[PDB]
Amino acid sequence: EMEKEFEQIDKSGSWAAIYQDIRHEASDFPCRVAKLPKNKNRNRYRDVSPFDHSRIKLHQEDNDYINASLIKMEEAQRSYILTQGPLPNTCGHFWEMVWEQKSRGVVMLNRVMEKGSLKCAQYWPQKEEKEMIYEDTNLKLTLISEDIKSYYTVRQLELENLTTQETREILHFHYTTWPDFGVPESPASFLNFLFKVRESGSLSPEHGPVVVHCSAGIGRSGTFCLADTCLLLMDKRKDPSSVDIKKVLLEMRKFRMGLIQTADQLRFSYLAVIEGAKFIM
Ligand SMILES: [Mg+2]
Repeated sequence: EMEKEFEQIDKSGSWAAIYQDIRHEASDFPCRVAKLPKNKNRNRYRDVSPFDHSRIKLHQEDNDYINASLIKMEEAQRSYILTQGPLPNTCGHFWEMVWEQKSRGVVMLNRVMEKGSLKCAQYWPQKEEKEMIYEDTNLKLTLISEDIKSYYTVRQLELENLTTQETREILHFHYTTWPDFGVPESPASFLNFLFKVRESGSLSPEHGPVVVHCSAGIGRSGTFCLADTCLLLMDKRKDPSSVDIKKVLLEMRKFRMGLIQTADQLRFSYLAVIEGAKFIM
């Protein structure tokens, strides 16, 4: 199965129809806090907000808002934090979240600049000797090492909480080759990226949830966790053909709006899972 559906939707050409049905059935929940006037500058897009019920709260109060959601997958025993690309004014808040939630990894699925426009602040240091200090949230960030490969980069970062003096090692997994328009033609490198993040331990229960983002934190970000979770379920269940990707997507959409932004992203999600399932045997 799944193959059968993918093949049928392809030859019938009904990806938009299938995808619009998902948007129709998707959950709606309030975003009261996001839409507060004081949080205008904390949101990259006006149509992408975290639900109040699943929003991640910062502890350093006065303002606890950040555009990020906890996607908690019960059956798969997997949690993710999906968030927007940090803004110039929210880089401190982002590393505060990473700290307070005890995350081990940050997964980044966008370039800083795409289509001639800045889609993300430069929130991590690029030279070892030029560390970053975030004074508002009181954190120091140092680049420890960098490993540039053809489809992705991995960085070891050191996050220091300056008020306690504790330090943590954070792994930055940066997927660099997602095309400016649409989706990749083969999911091979995206899957190799997924398995590389898995292999680090960054998705395991011992740590806080992985922090995942693209620009809006719903498109490519949603593709990443949808594929991961579907692939887990196929390992866990008796009869792995019971895994319905649309149902899993609707479950994730209970926790964050607009996950999977296009019908090509849906098609690609299917494609990744199918091929990813064939690798694990
Ligand atoms: Mg150097």
